[PDB]
Amino acid sequence: QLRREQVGGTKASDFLEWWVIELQDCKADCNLLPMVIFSD
Amino acid sequence: QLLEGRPDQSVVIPHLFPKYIRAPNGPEANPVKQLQPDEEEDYLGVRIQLRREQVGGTKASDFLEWWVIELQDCKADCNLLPMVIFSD
Amino acid sequence: LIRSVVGVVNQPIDVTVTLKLGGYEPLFTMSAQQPSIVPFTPQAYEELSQQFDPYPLAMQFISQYSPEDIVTAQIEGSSGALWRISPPSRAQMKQELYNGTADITLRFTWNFQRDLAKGGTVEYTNEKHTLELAPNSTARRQLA
Amino acid sequence: LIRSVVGVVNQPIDVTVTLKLGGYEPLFTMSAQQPSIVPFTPQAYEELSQQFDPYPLAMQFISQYSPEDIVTAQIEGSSGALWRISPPSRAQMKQE
Repeated sequence: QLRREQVGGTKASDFLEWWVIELQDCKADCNLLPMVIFSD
Repeated sequence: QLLEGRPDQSVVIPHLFPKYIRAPNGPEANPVKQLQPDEEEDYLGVRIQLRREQVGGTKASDFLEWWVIELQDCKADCNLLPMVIFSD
Repeated sequence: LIRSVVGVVNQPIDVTVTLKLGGYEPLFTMSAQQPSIVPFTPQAYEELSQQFDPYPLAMQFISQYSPEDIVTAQIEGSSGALWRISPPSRAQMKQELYNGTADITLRFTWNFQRDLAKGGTVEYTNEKHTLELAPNSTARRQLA
Repeated sequence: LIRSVVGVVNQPIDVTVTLKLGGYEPLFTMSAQQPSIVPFTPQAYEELSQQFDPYPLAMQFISQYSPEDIVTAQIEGSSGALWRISPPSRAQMKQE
């Protein structure tokens, strides 16, 4: 997800872009990704 | 208030910064217990400063923000923080 | 006795993930620090157990790695920082994605930073996940 | 002889500090490189000595770590880089 941000191509550069990830199958925890790790 | 937008104003950071620190060959590098017996009481403090920068909420996004640290008790070296480290 | 060893678990204090496209710049990168790193309580360990209860391999593999040996990072998907992009890079991104019928791949990578008091030998273990995409396909089109 | 060891000091070439709030992003981070890393001269070691001279523990602890064994980093407080903040993160900062 690329959320644009007005400030003040050139208009595209105006918006601030930042990649945002969301679970493909997400219901309520859309702003958080649980990733299980096995600490040996 | 700092992160919001307003004229220059400092924060409340109550001396969390220990002056004298020790760097053993050990996995990490601890502060010095003897020089800081009081721990946080003997630690030094700083203030966050957010200097805005006009370009061209949205006006807040317009200004460029960057955290600036400065000694709580600073006289002339305000733009520099000497931190003692012990290279073992 | 010199051969007896206690199975002291080494739980990574920090974790980092990054999402990079092409050889140009990382698009995204997070680091769940302490509170987004939940070690499993025993109860979560049984939960993992019954969820994969029919499968025997899963049971033995869980039965080996104790609840303290398995943790979960709650990486904040949306809590990013600004993704700066040099406009030259941006333009070449767009031009190649639109007409350049080449093959461009992501460089998605995970690093685990260990306690370094709990040992762990190398404490920055990481693995890369590079998977090529398809030109003239809706994936590249939607990315563009 | 196999047990004799010279106390060769190991002085860190580089130092880094960071200031981060929450689990969202670092607000500030600095790295004094060579010229902001001042190793102590014997005179500076002496100065550290008289400043904490009444305290015995400080005296022994300094007496162990030679002037070459103790350095100071002059981290530039104000000379930072732009602190980028994804506006979602900023808004949630402010609201919380």
